[PDB]
Amino acid sequence: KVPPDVDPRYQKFLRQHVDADMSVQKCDRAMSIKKITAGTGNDCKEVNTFIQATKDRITTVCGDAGTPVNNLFKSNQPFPVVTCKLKSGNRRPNCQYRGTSSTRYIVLGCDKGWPVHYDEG
Repeated sequence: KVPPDVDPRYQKFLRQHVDADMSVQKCDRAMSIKKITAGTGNDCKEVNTFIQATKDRITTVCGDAGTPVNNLFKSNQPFPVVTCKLKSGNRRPNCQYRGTSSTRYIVLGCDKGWPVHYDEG
């Protein structure tokens, strides 16, 4: 069970940042179907990364496999990611993205062992 004061944030993190089958060509449809906007309302979110891994493995960053960095937690090894960056458009549905796949040490906000935030950098 995820605690209830953590569950809303954790579910939003999964939706916005966890997708093992993501790819660079899917940025537009992923941002659209997961309804990822700039906080409340309909502006096009500028940057959003999808970590290409399972939720359980990513959650280990908040557990045994992560290290503290400031108030967040950094993976002990690179993770595969696809970053979607807004190329044009101001509000849904006109958002257009360019995707880049890369590998990097990911930094997460964690709460009671669950991931609740992704640090884009």
